[PDB]
Amino acid sequence: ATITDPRDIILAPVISEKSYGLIEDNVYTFVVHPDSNKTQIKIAIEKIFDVKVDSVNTANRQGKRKRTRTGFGKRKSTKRAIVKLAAGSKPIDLFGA
Amino acid sequence: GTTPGELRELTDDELKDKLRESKEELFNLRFQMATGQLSNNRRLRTVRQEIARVYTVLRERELG
Amino acid sequence: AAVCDICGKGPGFGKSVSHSHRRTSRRWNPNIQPVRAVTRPGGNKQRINACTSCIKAGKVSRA
RNA sequence: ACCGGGGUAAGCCUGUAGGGAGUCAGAUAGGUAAAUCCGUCUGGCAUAUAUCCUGAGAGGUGAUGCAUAGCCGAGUGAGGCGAAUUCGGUGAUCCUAUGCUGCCGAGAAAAGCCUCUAGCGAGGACAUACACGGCCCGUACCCCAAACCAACACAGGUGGU
RNA sequence: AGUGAGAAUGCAGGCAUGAGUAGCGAUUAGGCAAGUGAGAACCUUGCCCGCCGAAAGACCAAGGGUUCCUGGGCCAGGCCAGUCCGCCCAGGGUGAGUCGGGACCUAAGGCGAGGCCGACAGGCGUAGUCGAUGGACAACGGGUUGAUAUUCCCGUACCC
RNA sequence: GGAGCUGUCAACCGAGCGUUGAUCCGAGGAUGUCCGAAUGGGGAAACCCGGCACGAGUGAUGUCGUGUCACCAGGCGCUGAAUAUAUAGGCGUCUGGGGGGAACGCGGGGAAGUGAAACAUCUCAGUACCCGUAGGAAGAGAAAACAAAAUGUGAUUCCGUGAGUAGUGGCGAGCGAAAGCGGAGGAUGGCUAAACCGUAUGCAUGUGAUACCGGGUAGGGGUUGUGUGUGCGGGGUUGUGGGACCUAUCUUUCCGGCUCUACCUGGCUGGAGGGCAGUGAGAAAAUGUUGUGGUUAGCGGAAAUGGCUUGGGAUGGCCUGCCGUAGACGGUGAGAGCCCGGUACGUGAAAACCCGACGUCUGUCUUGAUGGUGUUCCCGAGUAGCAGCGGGCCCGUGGAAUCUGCUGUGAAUCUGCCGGGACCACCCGGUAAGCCUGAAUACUUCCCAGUGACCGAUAGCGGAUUAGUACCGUGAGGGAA
Ligand SMILES: [Zn+2]
Repeated sequence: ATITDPRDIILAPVISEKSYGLIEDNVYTFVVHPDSNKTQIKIAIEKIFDVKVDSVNTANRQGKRKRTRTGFGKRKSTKRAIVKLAAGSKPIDLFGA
Repeated sequence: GTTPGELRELTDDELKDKLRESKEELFNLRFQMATGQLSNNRRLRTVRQEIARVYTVLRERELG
Repeated sequence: AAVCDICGKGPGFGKSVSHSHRRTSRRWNPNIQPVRAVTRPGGNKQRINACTSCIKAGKVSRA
């Protein structure tokens, strides 16, 4: 049988200056499974971090297309979720900062 | 890693709980590596093979 | 109108030979006739295509 | 004398210019069944600036907010204060307008919405307050051009506001 | 015997002659001071001058696909040079209940259960089901980033 | 299997595993996103939207998993419109199909350039191509055959001759057999229909009794009396014609119920020894043991550290030994039997599959064979034959036989019918209109092992390098260095 776990939908966080600036404002950015949806991300985040989430926003980003000696490559395309926590505001200490 | 021989010595309940722990640890390791604080890279591979082994023994136990 | 719904008779192919002995292709079609035939003496008729040979042999029954 | 300001939306109130419309009662299956609905036929009362609908715009609120001409100091650069805002003229190819008046060449469909019964029904209706759910794809950048069609960083071509 | 090339306006590769010759792609036009730098007519800043201004200004659709921003580079490309670039490398960047589409509706047309027709292959087509360039349906002003904003934030609304 | 390993371009960094057996090789399983016949519905393939059932999760809607839901065909069950019998149609459930594949097969449709020094008959050519369909091969196959007076062959297929012959041909260009003879393989193999019995059943009906089993004695009055059709089981598979009837002779087990019922005489059916066959064409589905039988990984495997010399290096030269069932081929710093992988020659299977063998098991014969004598019935029907128009045969319509398509016409059951190149007579051969069948033969997408008086980078595959890639084209497609 298959054991469904909310953690199989959240892959990794996004480490960047824009993400950190949002982090300061209690908005966390994750890289999620490409065929997820906002409600599913909401439920998974609440279960995983035992916190109350206000809203989620998603965006799809196509992979860059690089030159090589062999020919043309193409990196993996990703979907991101920008997740905002409620006024309760318990930080995600496991984000690693 | 934990041997399949000692993996077959548990019931479906503890097998599922161990699978849940494996999935959680994989989550934490992925976040650790993304933040760049994971020195031992092979933890990811070992936990992945562990999840696979637990699934395999579960399927075999169901079948025969 | 060239295949029989009973015996599967089909058209035959050949050549039409002229006086200068020019040969062009043609078809020998079956004499296929529309019949409103019955399956049982009850009296409900269905329309099918049967060649004249099948009607001669009594393979289809009008009733 | 000269130079610079002489601002601010959706929505929610109100319902003006303009445009359109009679109302009630009875009978009747024509509308695949049924209809109180729609047609049809009879009558009664109506010509009212009466009523109802639609409706540009002016006015209030939104706005104790935002924004702004200016004035200050700082220096990787961060930040603060902030005046008056009335009256006219001109004036759209935009709005009323899916309007009105002419004309012959006589100018989509379905969904939606309203109404009518057929049919379900012991629960159902409305108001207020609180707490929640709002899915998938695009979103960078060029777009009369060295980023599109033209073999070119090409005097050509490219629909709309 | 795949055995002998000098020619088939023969085929492929390399290189001459023309020749350091023609051109260097409009009808606007550049100048000076300073800076960076090994190197500057072309890159940056300042002050001038000139040109478009129903455009050579601003915002989209089709199309393109990372060309966008930050840091770096200077042997290829740029009809010259280049410290610059739409070029090369790494990293980052696209946030929607209300915008444009689907989950709503159909036109022309396409496919088409059964079906009819046709030696076979197949042709049409009903019920259906798709198909916008059209119908219906709820958001406006201000601010912020190096790159997004009717999407984020503030104020104030609307619809299931 | 045994000491390193974490595929490679292709390293560098960072981390670990392994004698408690890793990486690696073989076999069997598990998982297997989305597209694609694509099949829940839609669609611009790889992306949008669902229904139902069971679970998960929220305060509930939202949300998530796991199954299932296309169409058609065929069985089975239910229902049966206009409409009465009914039928079409509807509903439910089980079983199949759909698409792909390099060549080879079979069956159909079917060109033109070209040649004829023009061109139409003819050729190219039944080729190119296209359509439907298989199988590991396919097709054909068991005489309605050849032959020619021989007291001759004896299913089919394929190979060599016959033979570039007889012939055929605007008698032009060209086309072109068969009999016989020599081989390969052998299975001169097997079942069915009909005449007659029995039984079951559908449809019609009864001098409803002297008709329904063989005789006689008898009982009742239906093995319904009778027709008819259909299914099944016997019985019959043939050419010196054969068979069903009727009819004498000898006869290789026991028991029971049955020839409308009992008694003596003729028939049918089960059970016990015994025989013969079986995964096959002659019927099919299983289950055990066994074979140092095979396939899919491997392992072992003799003999030089030899001397001098040249050299960066010996595997070169000179000189010594040794192995050889091994002096095949490669590598190693230059020509190596003795350094390495190997080679000759032997060994190895847990498991899966493939072959055989012996058995359970199945079927069939045993209520059975024989040699004889004389008559009725049967021996494959819209078929053969004939005519019209065509195709194909050496044969181009010719005197045109044999085979075959469409349209008409349309026979007999053995002193019958068909073939012996028009036709007729006689003799000869065979027995059509039912069906199965191995081997000899054809081919290689793919896998393993080898070989070359084949190429050696403008060659050889288009492709030794990013290859059906880059690039070109809207597309089919073209296509490098
Ligand atoms: Zn017929």
